[PDB]
Amino acid sequence: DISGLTPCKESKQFAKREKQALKKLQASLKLYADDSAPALAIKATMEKTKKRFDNYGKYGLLCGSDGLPHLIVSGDQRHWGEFITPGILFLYIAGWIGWVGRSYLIAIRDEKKPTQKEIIIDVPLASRLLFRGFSWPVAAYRELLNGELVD
Amino acid sequence: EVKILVDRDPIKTSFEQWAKPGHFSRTIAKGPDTTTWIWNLHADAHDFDSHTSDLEEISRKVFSAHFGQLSIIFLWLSGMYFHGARFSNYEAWLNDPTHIKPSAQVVWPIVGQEILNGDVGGGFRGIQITSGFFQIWRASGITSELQLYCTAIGALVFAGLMLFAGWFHYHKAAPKLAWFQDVESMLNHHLAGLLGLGSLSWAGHQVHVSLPINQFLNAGVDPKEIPLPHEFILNRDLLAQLYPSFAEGATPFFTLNWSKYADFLTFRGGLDPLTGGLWLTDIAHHHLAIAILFLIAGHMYRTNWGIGHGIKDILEAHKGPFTGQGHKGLYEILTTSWHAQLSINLAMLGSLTIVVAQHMYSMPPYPYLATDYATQLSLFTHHMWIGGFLIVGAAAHAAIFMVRDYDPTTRYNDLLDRVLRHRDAIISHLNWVCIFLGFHSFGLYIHNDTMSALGRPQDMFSDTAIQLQPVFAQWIQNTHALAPGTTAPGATASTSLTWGGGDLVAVGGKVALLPIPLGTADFLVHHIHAFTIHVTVLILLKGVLFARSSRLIPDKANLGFRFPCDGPGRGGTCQVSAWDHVFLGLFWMYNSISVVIFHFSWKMQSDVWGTINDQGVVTHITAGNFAQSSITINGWLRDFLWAQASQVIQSYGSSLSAYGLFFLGAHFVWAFSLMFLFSGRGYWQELIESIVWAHNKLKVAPATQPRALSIVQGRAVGVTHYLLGGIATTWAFFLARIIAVG
Amino acid sequence: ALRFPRFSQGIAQDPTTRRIWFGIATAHDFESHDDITEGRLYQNIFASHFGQLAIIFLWTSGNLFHVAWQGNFEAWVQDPFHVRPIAHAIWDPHFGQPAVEAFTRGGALGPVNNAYSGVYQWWYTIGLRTNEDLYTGAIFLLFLSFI
Amino acid sequence: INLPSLFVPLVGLLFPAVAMASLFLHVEK
Amino acid sequence: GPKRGAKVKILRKESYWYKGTGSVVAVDQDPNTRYPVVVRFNKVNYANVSTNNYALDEIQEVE
Amino acid sequence: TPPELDPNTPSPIFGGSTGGLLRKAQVEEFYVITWDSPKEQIFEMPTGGAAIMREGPNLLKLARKEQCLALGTRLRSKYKIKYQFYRVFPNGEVQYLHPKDGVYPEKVNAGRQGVGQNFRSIGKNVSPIEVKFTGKQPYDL
Amino acid sequence: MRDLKTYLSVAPVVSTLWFGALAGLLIEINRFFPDALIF
Amino acid sequence: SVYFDLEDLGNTTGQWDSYGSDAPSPYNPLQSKLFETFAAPFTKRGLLLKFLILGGGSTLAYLSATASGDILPITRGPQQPPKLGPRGKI
Ligand code: CLA
Ligand code: CLA
Ligand code: CLA
Ligand code: CLA
Ligand code: CLA
Repeated sequence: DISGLTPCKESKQFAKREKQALKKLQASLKLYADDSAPALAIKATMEKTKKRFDNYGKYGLLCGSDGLPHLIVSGDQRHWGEFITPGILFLYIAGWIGWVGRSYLIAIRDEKKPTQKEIIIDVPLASRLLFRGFSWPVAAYRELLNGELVD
Repeated sequence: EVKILVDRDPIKTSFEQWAKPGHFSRTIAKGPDTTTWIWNLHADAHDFDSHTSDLEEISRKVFSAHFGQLSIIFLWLSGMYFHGARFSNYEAWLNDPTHIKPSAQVVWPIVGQEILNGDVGGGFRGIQITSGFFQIWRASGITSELQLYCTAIGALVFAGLMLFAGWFHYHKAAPKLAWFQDVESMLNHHLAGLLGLGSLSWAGHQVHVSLPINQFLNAGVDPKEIPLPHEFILNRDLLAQLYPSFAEGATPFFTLNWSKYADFLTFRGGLDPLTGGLWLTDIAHHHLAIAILFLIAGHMYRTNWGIGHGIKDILEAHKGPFTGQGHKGLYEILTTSWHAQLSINLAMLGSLTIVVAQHMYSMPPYPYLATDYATQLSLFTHHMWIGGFLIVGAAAHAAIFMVRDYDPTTRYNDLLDRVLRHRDAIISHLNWVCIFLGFHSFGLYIHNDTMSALGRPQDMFSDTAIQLQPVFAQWIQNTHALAPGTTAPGATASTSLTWGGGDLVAVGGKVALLPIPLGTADFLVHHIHAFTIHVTVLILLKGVLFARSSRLIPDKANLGFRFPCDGPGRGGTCQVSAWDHVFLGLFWMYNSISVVIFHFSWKMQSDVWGTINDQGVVTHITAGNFAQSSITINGWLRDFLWAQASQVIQSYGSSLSAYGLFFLGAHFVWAFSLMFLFSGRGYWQELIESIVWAHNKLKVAPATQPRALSIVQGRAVGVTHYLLGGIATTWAFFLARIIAVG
Repeated sequence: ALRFPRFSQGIAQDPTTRRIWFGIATAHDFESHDDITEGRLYQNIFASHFGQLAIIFLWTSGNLFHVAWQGNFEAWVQDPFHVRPIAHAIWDPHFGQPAVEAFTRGGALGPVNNAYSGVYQWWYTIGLRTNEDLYTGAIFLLFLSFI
Repeated sequence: INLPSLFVPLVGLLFPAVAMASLFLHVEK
Repeated sequence: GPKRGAKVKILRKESYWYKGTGSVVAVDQDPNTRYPVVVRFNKVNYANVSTNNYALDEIQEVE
Repeated sequence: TPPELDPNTPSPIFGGSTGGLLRKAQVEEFYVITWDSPKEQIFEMPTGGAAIMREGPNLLKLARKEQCLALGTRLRSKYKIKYQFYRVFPNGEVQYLHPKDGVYPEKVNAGRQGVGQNFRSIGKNVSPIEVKFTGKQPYDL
Repeated sequence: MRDLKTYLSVAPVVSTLWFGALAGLLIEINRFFPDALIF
Repeated sequence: SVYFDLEDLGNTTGQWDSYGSDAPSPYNPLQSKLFETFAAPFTKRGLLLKFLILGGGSTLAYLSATASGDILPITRGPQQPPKLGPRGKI
């Protein structure tokens, strides 16, 4: 496949890793009464493990010769979840944070003692400016075209 | 006329000051113009001297502060007992101490951290603890989780009481200065009431609760089957079955027939063969005697009745031809300056913590402690570190007194003055002895490395070449080993197995203790210790003696205790302040303590610890390589560091993986300190200028102007991250090593 | 200046140890010396470049000379895969017998160091085959040094 | 091995002694 | 010169508030005063100073 | 105005220290500070330790001028007492140093000519290239 | 009370509560949607 | 009772000879003549410098060039057969 990699659902080493992991967990599990808390814990770890491998296989991940998921970030449309989508989500949240902070700093810039509201947060103001970040691309895009973004 | 003096409601209790950061300082209360303000707020938070000139208000502040500290500690103990009751394998451990690892912390199952809950035994999964609480609890006679719960509740209550006591003695009833200054009374009460009644009542618990329950445990009876502690008090028949002395009650005590009490008050010495710890009978007797000593000691100083010494009298009585007026004037100094007191007490408390480390390694006071190598290593290292830090602090506050409180026109002392008049001789001599020591200790190591590298082992300093035997220490060892027969007849065995002669104490197949051999390697490391300590002393003492003035800076005192310098003039005057001497002394203390704990680790793993086979065959953890390996730097590099870092570096995928993570993290923080230590704030300020420009361009420049850290804070952050990094590295190394191969 | 450093009376009038250190440390910063001009600057730089060249040629000639005199260049050109190239012989009176035995590698009759500069592969590739070639090249580069 | 016994102590002991003495006198003048 | 309370731009290159704006406090009428224009600023410099004297050619009235 | 004369007045009470004069005093130069005290009193030595100044004239020899101005500053600030100091060379010559013209340099006094005063703002200094290959510095103009 | 609220609005307290809330959120999300490497 | 004198700057700045004694030569007269005649050539510092440098270098070169194998392992050379390198290299 891409970069000479093999799909995780078709990778032998991936499966062998799952095997050895589960077998290690069970090898540890042998020493505890089945109804006890350690047993339930280790078993929870086993179920979580196999669910993890199964999910990675299902997600269409490509594995190396190591048997581990490698990521494709070239923009390849079969792997947008491997960087593009969570990247967009990140950018959205970060833009939200930065835009809200910017709003707060601008809001208190014209005051008697601005530094005060920088060491003691005006929670009502902050709560008012909090949700404005939801529309940060729209708000910033318009400020960009207007000339209210820079000086 | 010593009496209770108190002012009523000195400070109104209000949250008004909570809403005003930096209220304690007129400068800081005004608010921030730059970011520097923030740091200052935290730096001067507990500097009560810079808050007020009034000794009384300061004294009150420190008193309530102490109450806060005690509250915190009680909350901490509460936590330890509660975790010992609810999240531990303590009972299981009681059932089998020799094959179960002490654990009292469990982690929640998220993001895979569940792996940290390892197989510690007892059908329990968790983090192995190395604090040594289990052996304490066993020694105290605790058998159930319920008792631990109750102790936790008690500690929480006491936390509440200490907190309330702080608030009360600051806001409601705050002691007068004369009250704090009653040092004769304070000394009496602390000698007799604190230590005396403390070890007396503790001896009470030991004789009535510890001894019997431990006798049962050692007998082998199931803990749940063992009689509850109150029964041994209600039914004297049980104690009588264990120790027949109790059949005669407290009669032999009052009739001076103390010999009858030799059942539970012994003087055997050495270690109990079936536990690897000191005899609890010896310990009870010890605490009883100590109690008597301190009780009579607390009746030395004159208070409200004619009898008793006066401190000032004893001080003014000691004056020689070399010293003139002697100790006259010192009472006034030590009754008006908190920093002098803090200096003395820090020096002595630190030293004490050090002696505690040594005495606790060589004379294991808790049952099943000596064979819990993880716990022993941890305790030694921990208390060593605490000690060193406290000592450096002693230097700091000595210097702080020297700058802020010293006044020879009002509170003169001859000894201090004479010290100051020949400080050049003192410091120069310390300098020389440090260079000499360095050469004649480290130079031996380099000599050995060179000879070893050149194929000339016969030219090395070792036990198999040019020998350098610790004859004096060996003589002390022999003397202490032969003591029970000669100079201490009433003693059965020696005070410690580590002395030159004796048998061998083993528990559960592991070696508890054996005679510790001293050779050329030990001579070498001991002289390294002498060297490093001497250098640390050089730095700190130079710092305090020249805190006020020098030929370079005649008016240094006016610059304060903590200041970066006095400019690039005079050739350059960086780090002239006593604070900077505390700063360098910290690095050297780190050095010394590091080589000390390495010494302990290697020596213990090599010549002491290990398993013991039938017929008496002892196999040590590193097979006695110390004597041949620790004589070159390469030996420490390879046989100690490289060899023993194995456990930490391959701890991934197991319960010890957190130690690998902390290994890397600590290395990182350590390197990270070097950025602060090697650089200067000018560069950072200009970089900050550019970044600030970038923020202005997008209308996001803060009103509180971003400032580079001060020179001093750069140094503080540097040394703090350096220490945290290095120490945490050795922490992870030690713990992973000793937990895996122990 | 009446004493070292002669190029700076400011440093020369220093009564301290600094005078020496800085004297050594500012020796090549011609622009900041006393009574200097653009002419002296360029001329000193030019002469200095010639000096550097001489040092390079002398260095290379030293390498050639030592490989030819104490190395196993011929043995290497006969079998480059299984011969460790000798950089130079070593005479250290601090050595013990095990040190002497251990450092006798290659076909040497005494202690040597193995070259990791890769001069063997270079010289062999470009045409050098014998010790004599190396000697003549050494003499020529020595000549270039003098020149 | 013949020459090295001559040149090594020459460059390692004699030369640096001569040079250090010379430089000392030069710098002290 | 500029009036009192006038917003002026700083033209002195070595000033902490160079290319920035401040407010005029008072102008010295003494013609011997080399730097009459007293200016006060919103932010302090590295020396914790919020005020400085400038010459007539070192300020630029803007709005 | 003529400078103050320097006679042999008694020195303060002190047991001696290791912070006093060295060979520099013998070969190069040392310093002398004089003051007039209203009474016998304790003062801290610039070279470390405590000494007693006598009543009347006092004369103390120090190793550095900075020590002299330090002690003098402590005198004028703490003990409200006027002081003077001189520099002394091995040949015996004495140079009056402080206060130079009888008036403290903090307060203005007519008669003093300017030294090293540039009548231009600091930013108007020429670039180093303007003074290349000359003996001049941009701040010497 | 107003002073106490002002104190609760101070930088370190605000940060402890904010990052506490965030820590809780991320923890619960990683408990419900665990081992996420995609999306 | 003072310690400042312009005429006597010596006593003023403590330029004293703490342990120097004005005593005459306590040495052996015959031995004195012996040393004054036999040690004289080395009392010229330039000549002594030249002699110590050239003579010292000459001596060093002598004892070095003629050092026995029983003293220096470096002159004795290897006595055991050579070991082969890691990759079959000589
Ligand atoms: C509970 C009610 C209460 C209230 C409203 C006050 C109010 C006040 N106290 Mg009082 N006091 C109290 C209880 C109270 N106190 C208690 C329980 C004690 C014993 C500790 C004291 C002992 C005391 C002293 C010695 C002093 C005051 C002072 C003050 C005044 C200023 C303090 C301030 O504003 O900083 C508020 C401080 C904080 C918000 C920080 C709390 C610090 C905690 C307690 C330390 C432990 C934290 C611990 C290390 C956790 C760290 C975890 C990790 C991040 C490392 C203010 C009027 C000061 C004063 O009057 O100055 C003139 C003063 O010097 N108090
Ligand atoms: C006996 C206990 C004790 C007490 C009551 C004091 C009290 C004092 N010290 Mg002293 N000192 C001590 C021991 C003590 N010290 C020790 C053991 C040392 C050696 C390190 C020193 C060295 C020292 C120096 C160099 C200075 C003081 C100063 C002071 C004064 C101001 C303290 C302050 O406000 O800082 C506020 C408290 C802090 C800022 C705490 C932060 C410290 C670091 C950052 C914490 C370390 C990290 C931690 C271990 C783990 C972090 C985990 C995680 C959070 C990352 C105050 C009188 C200062 C002073 O000016 O005196 C007049 C001063 O400059 N001390
Ligand atoms: C083309 C090559 C070249 C040339 C001709 C120059 C020329 C110059 N440089 Mg530049 N420079 C260069 C490359 C060059 N540099 C490189 C590669 C660096 C990075 C290191 C620098 C970084 C640099 C700085 C920071 C400075 C200069 C300065 C100078 C000027 C004064 C030099 C001087 O007097 O030092 C005197 C010579 C010494 C002090 C001795 C140098 C030896 C050093 C300290 C290392 C010795 C350690 C030794 C090897 C250890 C022994 C190992 C053994 C024990 C095992 C001169 C114009 C200076 C200047 O005048 O700027 C205005 C100046 O401050 N250079
Ligand atoms: C220039 C590079 C260079 C280097 C790094 C070396 C290095 C060495 N030589 Mg070799 N040598 C060289 C060139 C070099 N040589 C040349 C071109 C010749 C032919 C004349 C020799 C002839 C020679 C003999 C006969 C011997 C050595 C030996 C050695 C070894 C011991 C040092 C010694 O005593 O030599 C002394 C070197 C000389 C007498 C020749 C150098 C004279 C040149 C022309 C002037 C060098 C001045 C120099 C650059 C100043 C630097 C110091 C200054 C910066 C302060 C050492 C590995 C000894 C050896 O091999 O032991 C195992 C040995 O016996 N060399
Ligand atoms: C790099 C040049 C160099 C050379 C060629 C040597 C050579 C030697 N050193 Mg080494 N040494 C050096 C640098 C050098 N050193 C440095 C830099 C250090 C400090 C790290 C040392 C530290 C050192 C120590 C501590 C010792 C040596 C010793 C030796 C001798 C080896 C032991 C032996 O068995 O010889 C046999 C040696 C003898 C039989 C006695 C030698 C008598 C000499 C040859 C008389 C010369 C007299 C003449 C006036 C010297 C003036 C020279 C001067 C004018 C330049 C050997 C002569 C050992 C030694 O000196 O043994 C006595 C020894 O103990 N060295």
